[PDB]
Amino acid sequence: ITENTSWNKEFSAEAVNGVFVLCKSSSKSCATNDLARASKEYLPASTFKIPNAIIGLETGVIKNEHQVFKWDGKPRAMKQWERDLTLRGAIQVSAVPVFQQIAREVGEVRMQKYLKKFSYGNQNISGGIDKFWLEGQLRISAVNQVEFLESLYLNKLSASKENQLIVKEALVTEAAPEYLVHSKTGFSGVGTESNPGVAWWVGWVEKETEVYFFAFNMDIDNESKLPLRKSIPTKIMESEGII
Amino acid sequence: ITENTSWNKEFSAEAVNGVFVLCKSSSKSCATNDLARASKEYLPASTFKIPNAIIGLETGVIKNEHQVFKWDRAMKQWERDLTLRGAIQVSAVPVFQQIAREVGEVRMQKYLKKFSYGNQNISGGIDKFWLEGQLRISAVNQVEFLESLYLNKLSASKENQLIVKEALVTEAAPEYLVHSKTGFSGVGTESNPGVAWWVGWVEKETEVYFFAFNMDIDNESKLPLRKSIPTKIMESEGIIGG
Ligand code: AUC
Ligand code: AUC
Ligand code: AUC
Ligand code: AUC
Repeated sequence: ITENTSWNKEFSAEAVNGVFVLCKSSSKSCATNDLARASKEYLPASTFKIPNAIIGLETGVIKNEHQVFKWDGKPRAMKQWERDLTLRGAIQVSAVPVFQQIAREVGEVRMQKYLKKFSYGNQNISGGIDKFWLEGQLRISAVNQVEFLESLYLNKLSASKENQLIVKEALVTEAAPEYLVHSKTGFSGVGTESNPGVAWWVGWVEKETEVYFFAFNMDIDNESKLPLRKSIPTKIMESEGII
Repeated sequence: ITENTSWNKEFSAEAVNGVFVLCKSSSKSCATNDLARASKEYLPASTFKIPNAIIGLETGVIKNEHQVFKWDRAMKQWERDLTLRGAIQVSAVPVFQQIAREVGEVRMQKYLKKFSYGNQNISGGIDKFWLEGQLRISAVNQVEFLESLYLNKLSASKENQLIVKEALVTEAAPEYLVHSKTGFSGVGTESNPGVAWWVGWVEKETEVYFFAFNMDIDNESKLPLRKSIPTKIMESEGIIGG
């Protein structure tokens, strides 16, 4: 891992405390704006839908790629979650309640087992089975997100290749003939000024025959600043020629 | 399958002869502008990249999803390195000719039988039967084949069906996902037109729509109608837009 000092230009303008980790081809060739923060561990928030989806499929909690998660007609925290959702839909709109129920059906024992298998952060799922990723003790770093996503990319997670392929298609966010982005956002809340929340954007880009793995997180105490989780990384990647 | 003749104005407006088949949920609920043309069989041309890629993977000719097809051509297109997805989505004639040759006639025939793929006639040369040979497939049959692929019901590993499906993703939004494939045999004349295709499926919210379009093409300028006619019909049906 190398430090790229020029990438802090993007951070300084908004007064953002954050890290971007960008790896070309594999996780052996990574660069970052902040070496210290690259392996600092933060709540995963909705980025945990990735492992959770794979585990749901692996355990049979989620039947297959075409399972519909039906809305019961009761109030949800976001209006965009108040509807029937596919697995991809639930991931893409970050429908928390769908994955809370998946996590419950998975259960603590199976959840612990798979996070050990995936080497997923501090592997600490205390804080409640339906909230450990958002309010609990689970922490993961940008470096670890890249390692995990690389494994997913190569189908090297301890899960079926079928199930890894399913979750991979659910993560597509940008598609062109020779350009494909898989990605996922995360946002833990605004916390306080003294103890800010965290915002994430993680994933990988396939450009022509090259692949780039990325993970961004930042402290956030103001919800207005949220779009910087995609705009900072995008600006960095565009400056490096990643279309 | 029901006929919806009100769609014909989208074809006549551009002075083209063609067919659109659109199915909500499954191939038991289809509609088309022209029942006769919906079951007529045409050269698959570049829509054959779907079955050819699946068969390539099934036989081991294509190693996996991360295989790179390296260039060792009168198209700039065919002098680039391509992923499997890249090769499916761009012009890559040498790649697919070579895949077909390595598969060979016996295995190719067997898989097209298993897939119920058109007239199943692979005469005309092992590396050209889908483009200038005897192979023909209807718009209805394309929808049935694509529905099978969607459901992982083709006679092929689920893994390989999933690989080829992600390579066909062409549009992505949180609750809108399009898997699609163009086809084109070349510009013909009025008497002897080429064929152009657009086939695939749209996932909108928790619904899926299977579609297949073809048209006779006798003018290079009319090629983009392969997407715009289907798009206009899907707009009118409420699939495109809210
Ligand atoms: N899985 C899951 Au989550 C959030 N926030
Ligand atoms: N495979 C395949 Au083709 C064209 N045109
Ligand atoms: N791409 C592609 Au072909 C042929 N024949
Ligand atoms: N089997 C088989 Au045959 C051809 N051509």
